[PDB]
Amino acid sequence: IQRTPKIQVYSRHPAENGKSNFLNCYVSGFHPSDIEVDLLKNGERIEKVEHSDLSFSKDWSFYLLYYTEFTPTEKDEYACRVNHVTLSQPKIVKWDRDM
Amino acid sequence: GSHSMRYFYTAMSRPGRGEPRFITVGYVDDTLFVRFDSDATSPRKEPRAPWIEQEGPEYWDRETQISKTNTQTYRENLRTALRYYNQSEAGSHIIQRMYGCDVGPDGRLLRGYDQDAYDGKDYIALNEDLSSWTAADTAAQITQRKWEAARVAEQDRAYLEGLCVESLRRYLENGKETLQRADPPKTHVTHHPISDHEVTLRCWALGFYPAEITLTWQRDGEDQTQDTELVETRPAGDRTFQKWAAVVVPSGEEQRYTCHVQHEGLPKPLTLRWEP
Amino acid sequence: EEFGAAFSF
Repeated sequence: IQRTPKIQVYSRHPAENGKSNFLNCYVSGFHPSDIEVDLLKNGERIEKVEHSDLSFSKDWSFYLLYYTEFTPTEKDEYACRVNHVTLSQPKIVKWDRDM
Repeated sequence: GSHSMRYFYTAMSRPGRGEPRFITVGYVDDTLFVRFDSDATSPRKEPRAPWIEQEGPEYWDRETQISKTNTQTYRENLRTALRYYNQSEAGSHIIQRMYGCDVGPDGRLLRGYDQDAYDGKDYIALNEDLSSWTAADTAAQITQRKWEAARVAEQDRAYLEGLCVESLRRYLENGKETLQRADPPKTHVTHHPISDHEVTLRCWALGFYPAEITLTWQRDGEDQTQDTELVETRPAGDRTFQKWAAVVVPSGEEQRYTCHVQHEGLPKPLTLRWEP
Repeated sequence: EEFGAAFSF
């Protein structure tokens, strides 16, 4: 009885190049609770990412928000990388400022 | 008017990596207010919202002791569960619990909850009568028999009708600036052509509280439920939530589409269209 | 505030 995480990558505020913001990775719908989440800046691990306290929805499936301060630009690429027992390999979801 | 308080337990066994981890979080509506983690350096109930900080030392000690005591209880429940399902001690398993109360405008009990899951599946639930139980399988029937014998339902009922609603009413007063404030969504429609003859219309709702919202696209006044892409409501990280709905529409047909927004922060439902 | 009584499975 295992459920694969849904993954959303997005900012707290609409994205503006050069303006400070928060980058979020929200992982939800998953079971069991152990999960590895990294925020990436040009392929590389952002240090001291924070996350919310483990919670779950009415269907018992878990959810977590991982986040870090960031200043988006035109050329800097952002992504969330997630591993879980339901995935053969870590799944990378790239930040799209329109999603 | 209407409000909820919920506590959420997760108890996870991890053979070879110490004793089961026990985590509790408490919410009023969609606002997290307390946390406990048995893996913390010095495990205690900790404030997660400013209005719970008003509670005195006696409160924090009592709450911490309940969490410490329940860490043990839920560790035993995991051992018992193994026996009920004929499982080995080498696997990792999870028990979850959600319990609490809803109150209406007058602050009286609307309904109480106390339910458990095992490995992500319904195990046992206190019924809405706060008097009987529903067991999901023959294992949980064993638990039911034990709880029926010890009159557990009656004890849950006294909590759910007393302390649960009283403390929630106190929290609602102390945090009224936030708990009793609805923030309406900021809304707009975006337009992304995908090809010469198809375009994506995306209807946004940002900065709203509480989480509950409805976003629907209509074509010629008809709900496009099957053709709408809806993302799960997601937290912004500042207490508020975000959501979007999208449809792929024929080029030249954008104005036949209206986005509809319902949220308790709004006086009336909103209708939006692509504003070229 | 939590319920102080929790019961064994």
